[PDB]
Formats: sequence, structure tokens, C-alpha cells
Amino acid sequence: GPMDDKELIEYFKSQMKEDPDMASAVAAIRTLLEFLKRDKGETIQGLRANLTSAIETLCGVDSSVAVSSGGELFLRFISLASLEYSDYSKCKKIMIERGELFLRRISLSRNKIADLCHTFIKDGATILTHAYSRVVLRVLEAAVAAKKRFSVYVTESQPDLSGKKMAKALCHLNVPVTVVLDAAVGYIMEKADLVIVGAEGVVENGGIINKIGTNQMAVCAKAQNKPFYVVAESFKFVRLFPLNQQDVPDKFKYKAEEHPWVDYTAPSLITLLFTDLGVLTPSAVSDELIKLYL
Amino acid sequence: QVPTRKDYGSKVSLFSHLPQYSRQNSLTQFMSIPSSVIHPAMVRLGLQYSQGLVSGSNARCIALLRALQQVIQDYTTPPNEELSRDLVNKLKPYMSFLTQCRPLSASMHNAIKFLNKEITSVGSSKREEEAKSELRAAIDRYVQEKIVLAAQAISRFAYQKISNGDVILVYGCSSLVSRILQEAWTEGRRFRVVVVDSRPWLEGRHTLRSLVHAGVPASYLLIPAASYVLPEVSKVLLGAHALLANGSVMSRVGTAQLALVARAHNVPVLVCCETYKFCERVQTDAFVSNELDDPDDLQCKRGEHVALANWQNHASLRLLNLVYDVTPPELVDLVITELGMIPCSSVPVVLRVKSS
Repeated sequence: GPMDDKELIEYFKSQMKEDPDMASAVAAIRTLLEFLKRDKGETIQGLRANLTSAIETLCGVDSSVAVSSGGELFLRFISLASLEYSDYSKCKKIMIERGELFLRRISLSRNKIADLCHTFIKDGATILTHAYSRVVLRVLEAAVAAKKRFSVYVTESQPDLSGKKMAKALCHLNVPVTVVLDAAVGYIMEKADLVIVGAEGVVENGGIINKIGTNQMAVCAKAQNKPFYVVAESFKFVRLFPLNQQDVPDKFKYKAEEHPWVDYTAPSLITLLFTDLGVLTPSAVSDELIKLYL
Repeated sequence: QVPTRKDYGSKVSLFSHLPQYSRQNSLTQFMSIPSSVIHPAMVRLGLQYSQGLVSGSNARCIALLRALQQVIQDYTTPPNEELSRDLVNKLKPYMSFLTQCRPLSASMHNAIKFLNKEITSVGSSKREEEAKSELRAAIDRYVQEKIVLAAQAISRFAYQKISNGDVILVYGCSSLVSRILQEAWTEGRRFRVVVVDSRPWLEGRHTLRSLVHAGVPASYLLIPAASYVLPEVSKVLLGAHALLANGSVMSRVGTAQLALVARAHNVPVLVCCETYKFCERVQTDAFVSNELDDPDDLQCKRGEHVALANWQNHASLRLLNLVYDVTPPELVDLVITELGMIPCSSVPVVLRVKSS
């Protein structure tokens, strides 16, 4: 059509590369909105089918859960807009403006989460984190801007050493940080006071999908009565119900002897979730997902 | 003979199998003066037992052994009889009277067993004065080895587990705990102590004074606020009235609760106890075997009115004053004895090696 698969992937990659701060889901949603801007269609059925194909292609570009969550959220947005306005011509402008406002809100979501989450860090605390996370970095930046003093432990995140990147980014603002092995989370758990990690996707029951080392970290925190806090944006809410680790879809484990890239953490191992909707219990995610889909 | 002490007040149904006495009501009011059926030393010892003039387990054991030494000194053998049997048969009513005055502690039971074994081991051909002197020397040696050297060894062992800048939480009054802390401060360790106390005995205050007199920084609070202070606590050190064969710790009521709250806060729990307080019996809860103190001690003057005054007027009202509780072995991290640093599961092992 007006935009081809090749230039769709090119736009996605260019938008990701131009602003490295923006997350993959935000870039995918921006690419989908741009695709909707230039569609040259006249039927809401063809628009929905074309958007579904574009989401399939984008998820083929990168195998992150957040991209698929953003795609489903965009599809629900299109369905709601179509429900509101029957005529396609009047519906398209409403979709475009609502998507612009949605982009603005999902851009402000990170700062909202940081402002609502920095208060949970105390003076002289020891914060344990798992790997690189822009939301955790922003939360710690906001905590430091509040004239708070604390130490941070990070894990090296063996498959790709994003923990070292997080440690360097934290040293950039003069934060006492330490780097430990992925096998030293249980050893170092007794030193930490609370745990803050990111999330690539929030599943229906309140659990999270995150990097491969998150589940054992949460279990070790539970075994020592340590609070386990998760910071995650709203556009990462996905209607998935994994019963165990093997139940996670294979399109998210690999391509992102055997080396899975993600794991699932049950809601019972999570104390609170910090989202742009506020501070929530894991039970609120299911309520949000139910309310969204009628 | 010796009359039976009358139970005071109405007891809880679950605790109806245990005696419950009144502090004011003494037994010697129904006994002859001078004492004939009971030795005067035992009469005085029971009088201070019932009134609570001596309370610590080590103190009670020491007082009992001193009274037994006095009785043995004043004892004479009857014609056509043996020392070994007559002494035990004469001591049995004294122990019954002491139990009537107040239920015997585990250390007291172990001391009674040791003394009975020593008396039964006295040869028939042995002379009376020689046997009495040997019994007195055996009692003195038992006191020395089982109390003083044991406490010194336990303090030496516990010195290695105390580091500079840590917070130790203690409960109630325990001579072993205070001794350990005093020597730890003396050798050069720098730390602070958190003292936990509970009504109505408020024995912890005693320890507090000791710490104040040793220069050790100290803090004071009641048991319900323990969960508030454990986040800053580095370790919990607890004395024990007895250690049971299954590894559980029988101690002052509130010890098991403190161990549970400490486990909830991820702080280690250490229990210090001499090996002579180890018991072969087992106990799963605080209901089957316990002591009922005077219920009237629970009355407190809050403001200008005492709410529990004349509590026996209400038929359905009951007052429970539990003395002891049981801590399961899973709530205790380390046990410090004169033999060394051992886990709770090693309690029966010691019982195997001390006997033979």
C-alpha cells in the first residue's frame, strides 16, 4: 500500500535510533500511528487487517513483549474509535488526534512513574536491581534529585552485559553502585533493603515478563521478606496467563545450549507495581484489562 | 502431715489440669512451729519460693542445693537403716512440699536427679560423716562445674559471635545473657543492646540496670513494640530455662513470639543455655506443661480505676497468667553451650554424651 513492509521496518528502526531514550513499544506505537496517517483506505475492515499485518511485521522485527502489547492496545483503540463513530471519514480524524494525545501521554508516563515511585526509597537504603532499565534509571535520578543518599547493587546480566551499562549510567550521576554476578543475587539479598526492577510486559494476573534473571531474584527476595517493587508503563499490559515458565510463548523467549531471554514472575512475589496509573496491587491489572475489553 | 495448698480463682478450661495458687496464701500457716515434719531449711526455701524472693532458674537451683547441703549436714542416720535409702525417702516429702510451694524448674529437676543418683551411689560400708562430707563436696563441685565454668565457657564462645557496631536484642532477665554481654564489652567489643520486657514481672529492668552499670549503651521497650525495633537489630540473644529433647526451647512466655517476629525480619536467633538444663522430655505446645502464676498480678492501675479489680465477681471472666512458652527448633538459628556452637537438633546428642 502507501507504506511498504521495507519502509515500515526502516521507519521503526530510524525512530528507535534517532531517540535512544524512547522504548521499543513507544516507537512501535508511533510507527503504527504513522502507518494509519498514510493508508489511503476507505474501509475500517481493511484498515484493521492492514494494521494487524503491520503489527505482525513489527513483532517480526523485534521479539519483545512490549511491542505486541502496544499492537494489541492500538487494535483496541481502533475498535473503540470505530465503535464511537460509524462513518470512516469522520472516524479517521478522531483516530489521528486521539493517537497524538495517546503518544503524548505515553511519553509523559515515564516521568509520572518516576515522580510517583521515588518516594519509596529511604535515606541510606540499599536498592537491588537486575539489569538495565530506563524507568529504574529515571526513578533513581528523581530520588537523587530529592537529596537522598542510597547505594545500588546491579547484576551483570550475563547474556548481554546491560548491568554494566546500568552501572555506568548510574555512576554518571555520582551514585554509589556495585556490580555482582547473576549467581550472587541470593548472596547479596541480605544486604539490600528493597528490590526495584523493570518489566517488559505485565500479564493478566499481575505477574510480569522480564529478563531471564528476574524470577530467581524475586524468589530470593521473597525467601528473605524483602519488598519486590516493579516499575512498568501502562502500554505493557497484556492479556496473557502463563501457568508456568514453559507456558510463556516461544516468540518472546528466543531471538531477542538453550538460552531463553525472558521469564515470568507470579503476582504473589510482587509487592506493588508503579505505573502511570499510580501505585497498584497486582490485582488491579486484571481489573484494568477487564474494563478495557468491555 | 503436710496439707494440700488450695487452688485460687477459676482457671481457664484448657489449663484446668494445672495448679494455680495465691501469693498471699502460704502453706506454713498450717504447719507446726518449730517445723518437725519438714526441715526448717526447706520451710524457709519454700517460703521464699512461694513469695517470689528468688526467681531465676540458676538462683533457684543454687538455693535448692544450699538447702539440701544444710539438710545433709543436719541429717543423722536411724538405727538399723541405710543412708542411701533413708536419705532419699526423707528428701521426697521435702521435694513434695517445695513443689506445693511452687512448681519445680527444669534445672531444679536435673539437680534433684543428680543428687538422688549421688546419694544412691553412697556405699553402705561408708562412714556417716565421710558420706556427708562427700555429698557436700559433690554438691559444691556440681554447682561449680555446671554454673560457673559453664557460664565462662559460654561467654568465651559468644565473644566470637559479637562484632563491633552490631545491635543485640535481649529479653527479660537472664544471668547468662548479662554475663556474656558484660565480658563482651570488657574485652573491647563496642555495641548497643536492646532490652525487651513484658508484664507483669518486668524482669528485663534488672538486666537494664546491669547494662547501665557496665557502661554498655542500652534501650528499653515492651514486647508488643518489638516488631518496631527489629529492623535495626543485628542479632537476637535469648536465655533458656530448659532445652527439650526435640530441640525446642522452653523459656519465659514471649520468647517464642520474639523468635517468630525476628524470623519475620530476617535476623539471627541465638539461644544460650548450660547443658545441665537439657531435658529428656518433649513438649509440642505451652498447654500440656506450664505454670499458672497469681492471676491478681495482672491487675494494673491505669488512671484512677483498676478494671480487673474484683474480677471474680463476673462468673464468665477468667484471668490467665502463663509463665512459660515453647519455641519450635525451626525458629532458633544457633545454640551456645559450654560444649561449643551447636544447632537445636544436637540437643539430644548432648543428652547422649552427658549421661554416658
